[PDB]
Amino acid sequence: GSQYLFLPPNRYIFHGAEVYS
Amino acid sequence: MRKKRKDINTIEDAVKLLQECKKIIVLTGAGVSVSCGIPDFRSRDGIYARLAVDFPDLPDPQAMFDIEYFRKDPRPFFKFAKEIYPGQFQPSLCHKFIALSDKEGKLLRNYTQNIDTLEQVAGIQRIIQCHGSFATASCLICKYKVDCEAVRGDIFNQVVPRCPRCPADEPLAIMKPEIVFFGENLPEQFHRAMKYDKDEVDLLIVIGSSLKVRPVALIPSSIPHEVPQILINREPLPHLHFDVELLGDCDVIINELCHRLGGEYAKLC
Ligand SMILES: [Zn+2]
Repeated sequence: GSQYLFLPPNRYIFHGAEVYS
Repeated sequence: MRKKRKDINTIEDAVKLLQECKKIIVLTGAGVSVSCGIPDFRSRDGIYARLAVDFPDLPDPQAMFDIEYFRKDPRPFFKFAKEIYPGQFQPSLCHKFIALSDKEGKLLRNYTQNIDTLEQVAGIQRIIQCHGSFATASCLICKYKVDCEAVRGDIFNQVVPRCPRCPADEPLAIMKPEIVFFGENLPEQFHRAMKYDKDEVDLLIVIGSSLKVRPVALIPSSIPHEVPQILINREPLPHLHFDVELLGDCDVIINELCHRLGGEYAKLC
């Protein structure tokens, strides 16, 4: 099992994600 | 333009789709090979740096994939070919996942941009290498075809692999691995596959590609809008409308999916 962040309605942030602004 | 399906959102939804769909198309990019320990070959510092001291004629890394430069001096390409040649690197978890899905018959087609040929090593049979691969080698003149193994000896010993059919006094009678060089056209096999696979696919999965380069980039927009599209990538792709966005390292996300799938997939961890 792995840790993740759920961003509604359809986005999942796992280890190694590259989301910026 | 495809609108995002409102009824497909969660990772549970993607897991169910992975369980129920039986004709899956998987688009893979560089992201499924980043853990295989392959030195880059598209910039500096890359393999170009070590090749600059040996072959001072190379203007850029792109030159080893140019057919005109290849005719003048094919040596720097074959030194690159020796470093990436099949059998030197282990396929990642993503490859094993695709290979298992093909063994279970759930894989319609794996379209890849990579030329590392790790798909053949992993045992994936239903592949389409849009930028070509080292799977086969072909003479520049008489177009004689040989298997990957038939030119392994020469490439390993840094001797330019020759064609056995063409005259021995022929300069350009050399076996070039079927990598799509600059200017060249996509293999006929690709377009026949895409033409009919698009009306056959029930699930589209993108793994580790930014989908910015052709022809793989055009695939998600050419399939029927009702077909679910799952993105497995480190960065989101704003220029597309994926139903499920699984963002993060591809090996990590695939490992999570294998855990949720159970069965033979779980044994891949
Ligand atoms: Zn020949």
